[PDB]
Amino acid sequence: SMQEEDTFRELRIFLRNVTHRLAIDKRFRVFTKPVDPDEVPDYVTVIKQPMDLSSVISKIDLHKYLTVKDYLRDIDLICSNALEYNPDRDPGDRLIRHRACALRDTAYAIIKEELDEDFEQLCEEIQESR
Ligand SMILES: CC(=O)c1csc(NC(=O)[C@@H](C)[NH3+])n1
Ligand SMILES: [Cl-]
Repeated sequence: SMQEEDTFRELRIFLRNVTHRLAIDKRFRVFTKPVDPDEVPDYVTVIKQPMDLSSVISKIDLHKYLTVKDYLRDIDLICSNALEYNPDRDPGDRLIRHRACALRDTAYAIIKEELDEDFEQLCEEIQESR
């Protein structure tokens, strides 16, 4: 229905706003673009499902997210990929892991404060009906 399309449009506006706030945070720069194979050739082979904030924006605009739960799965993937790719004790790896956890924690905190639970429930019920 048109009311349901309005609901998903509001969801997309909300998700673009959250994503923009993450993307402008200097700590999260490493997560804003796909990994360049010229700089890191072994990435594309170790990480089977890459994800980054630019790809998240593209997915919002392609209407790939019908709930915040599905968006958070991709935030979780950005973080889990970073932990997997940077598992060593060396400070470069530890810095990226700390930033990855901060990205995840920040996204969840914004959503806890700003997502209305009944709005998310409505999205989930529309999604389940299709
Ligand atoms: C997106 C991501 O997790 C990423 C990009 S480079 C990197 N790791 C390093 O640069 C190590 C070698 N210090 N991780
Ligand atoms: Cl840096």
